Amino acid sequence: MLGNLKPQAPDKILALMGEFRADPRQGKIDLGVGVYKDATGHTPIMRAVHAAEQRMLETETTKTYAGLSGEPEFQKAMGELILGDGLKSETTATLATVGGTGALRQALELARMANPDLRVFVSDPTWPNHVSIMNFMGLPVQTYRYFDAETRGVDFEGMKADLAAAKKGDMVLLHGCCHNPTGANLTLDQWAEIASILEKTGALPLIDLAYQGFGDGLEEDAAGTRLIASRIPEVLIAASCSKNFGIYRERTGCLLALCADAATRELAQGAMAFLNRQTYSFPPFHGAKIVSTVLTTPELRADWMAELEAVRSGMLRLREQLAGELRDLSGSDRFGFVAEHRGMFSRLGATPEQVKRIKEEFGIYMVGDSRINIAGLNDNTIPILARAIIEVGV
Amino acid sequence: MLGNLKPQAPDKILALMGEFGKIDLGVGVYKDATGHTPIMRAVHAAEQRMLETETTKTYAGLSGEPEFQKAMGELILGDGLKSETTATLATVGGTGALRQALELARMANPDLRVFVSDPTWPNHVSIMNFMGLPVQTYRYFDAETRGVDFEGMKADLAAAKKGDMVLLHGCCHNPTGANLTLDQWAEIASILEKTGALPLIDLAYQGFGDGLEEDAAGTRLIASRIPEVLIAASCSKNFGIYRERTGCLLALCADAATRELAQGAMAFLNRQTYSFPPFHGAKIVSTVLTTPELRADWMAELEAVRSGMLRLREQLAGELRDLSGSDRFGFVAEHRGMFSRLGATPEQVKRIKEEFGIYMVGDSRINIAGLNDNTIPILARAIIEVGV
Ligand SMILES: *Cc1c(COP(=O)(O)O)cnc(C)c1O
Ligand SMILES: *Cc1c(COP(=O)(O)O)cnc(C)c1O
Ligand SMILES: O=C(O)CCc1c[nH]c2ccccc12
Repeated sequence: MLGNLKPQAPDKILALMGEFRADPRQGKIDLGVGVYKDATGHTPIMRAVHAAEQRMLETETTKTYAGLSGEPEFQKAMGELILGDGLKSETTATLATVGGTGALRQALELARMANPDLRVFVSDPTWPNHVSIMNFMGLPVQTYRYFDAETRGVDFEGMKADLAAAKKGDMVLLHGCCHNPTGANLTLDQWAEIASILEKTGALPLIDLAYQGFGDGLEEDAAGTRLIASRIPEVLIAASCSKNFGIYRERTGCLLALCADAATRELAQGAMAFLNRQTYSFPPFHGAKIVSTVLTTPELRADWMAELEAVRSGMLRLREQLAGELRDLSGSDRFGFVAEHRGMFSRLGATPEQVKRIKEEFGIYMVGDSRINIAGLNDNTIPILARAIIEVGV
Repeated sequence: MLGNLKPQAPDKILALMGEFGKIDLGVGVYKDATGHTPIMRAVHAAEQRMLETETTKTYAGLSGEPEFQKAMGELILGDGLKSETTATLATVGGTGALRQALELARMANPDLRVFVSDPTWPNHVSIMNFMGLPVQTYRYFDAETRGVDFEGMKADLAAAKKGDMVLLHGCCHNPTGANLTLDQWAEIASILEKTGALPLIDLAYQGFGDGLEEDAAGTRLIASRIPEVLIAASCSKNFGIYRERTGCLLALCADAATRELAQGAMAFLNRQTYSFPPFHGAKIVSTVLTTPELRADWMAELEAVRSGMLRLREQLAGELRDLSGSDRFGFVAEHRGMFSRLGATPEQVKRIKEEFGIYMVGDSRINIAGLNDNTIPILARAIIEVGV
């Protein structure tokens, strides 16, 4: 029977790394990586994280089945990390998930249950997984302008006109911060306007929060999510702890459902628990316990925030440097956006041909859409990247 | 929008858990003489070692780690593991493996029908209802003798068309505790082959029936007779790592080509659901399985659990016989696993819940592991004090 199965495409990423490894060039560079890499090209386990696992190993007496929708300690900690003082527990339903992706999948499942005719609006461009999941579910997908290929900034006017078309019950997917892949973000004033479009159209906002703490800071990066949560009655949030906690493989994330009233909240919480049960039953405990241990233990929370801020500042200095080199090499403003972008990714706005030229002539590898990982840069590589950009005519 | 959410029905077995002489005899978790679900020694040492060796938590394999896949396949199929034609998928618990299994099947056959045993693990029909898959049942539990109604089972299975899926429990049947013998398995293999049905084996209690290798005997028999089979495995119980959520789906194919399709579709299936599978539990399992010292101690501890329970069923059966002078409750000592269907009527079952405090599933499913020398006489007394 399994022969009638249709060939599904490879993960792609593996093929990407495949070409890189084959390259016999001594000084090749890889900015295609999608994970954080330190000065030595490694993805370190955060000190706080290693301390939490250690504590856990001494206090966990059993591994019996735990909470179906997650553990309270975790749900509360996450809700406070994201919403802060604005967390209206009475109207907030929480669901521990298998990573941010799990949260996203469940969010789409929940909304489709409440409304079969759900349509989704995604930015142009957006994380590829978004479109695939939705395509897999058979959900109708619509696009809204976002990346201005010329200024490498946000085409706000276009985004606005396109969102205006959304109607009652449609789902508008927004990245809370550090827009993957572009790196271009909305200002608090732009979020406020978007809020007005959402109130007007009656569309449900789904906020993908996977990089809180990699932009301007933990509180700063949650500003937009909070502005929306304050003005829009029903809001869906898909948080990930993969990056900001550096526990990618642990598969830790959560779906937050902000409801207009308690009755609805209980209806949402029940529906969410139902979703986990029918998919894989209980969610993975380990990562969720590393997270709640860090957030509840002052000593650990302090060292975690300290380390993350180190990461954030490191990447920022790197952006400033790259942009600086580019200013010397071109004698113009043009590449100033590199220092304006936030997150660990940035779209150079180079064409596929230019991307190919760079690889063949400079041995530098990046995603085909010219997306680069800032963390991959360094005092030695920046000079090379900068020169390449100018040389290929970007 | 969310206000249109239709209220969904809860999981009865876990419901009692919340509602809970207050003797717990429900949830299928193992418990020691002092009502505790301890962490296994080897598992604890595995975590300790992992804490020292792991230097990164970056994204890993989408279909699970190669070490985990190999070890698991060998644990289940032993020397019948033909990796060239076997695809493996690391999942979120055995439940995730079942779901993924149903998704893959339907993907390869939109007009798929699933046969389940009467009765079976409630979660089975639950998930299938959600997915909208046609569920049919085959006779299994012989209400009177508490054994298997084999003649009824064979008759119903023979009615399966090809392209249909048959859900069989590899061992330790939940909720009955009634299991097929190897000879009966060969019979089932005959039917499956003639009907062209795909067997989906739910293997959640390997090591709780008669032993690690013995409990897999049935699964291995089918793996050798049928060219294409799916096996949904769970590490929750036999490794005691319930909350880590770890198991795997094994897809056995007739050729390498089909195998590549399945593997591809399995990985794609993980990617669209939650991306990468949980690492921690998978790692504990592989570390244990590949570390001779660790596997040795794990087996020993699992043998202790298995023997202790058999010892308990024997004590209970004895008291039941010496409390009525009849071989009626003999089925108790015959059943395998941590469950056993007493065959008690719902009135009686619900009755004993309050004045007594003994919580057992509404269908008279009792977790033998909850019993103990102190509780046994009280339970036996209760059974006689009530109706049956
Ligand atoms: C990284 C990322 C995620 C995280 O996925 P996980 O399942 O947590 O690993 C989710 N959304 C976006 C846009 C991301 O960039
Ligand atoms: C325990 C069990 C499973 C799997 O449980 P997971 O917690 O998802 O590993 C599947 N089927 C049966 C019959 C079980 O008892
Ligand atoms: O009691 C059992 O059947 C095993 C534990 C159990 C109860 N409900 C469940 C739902 C999903 C996964 C495991 C379980």
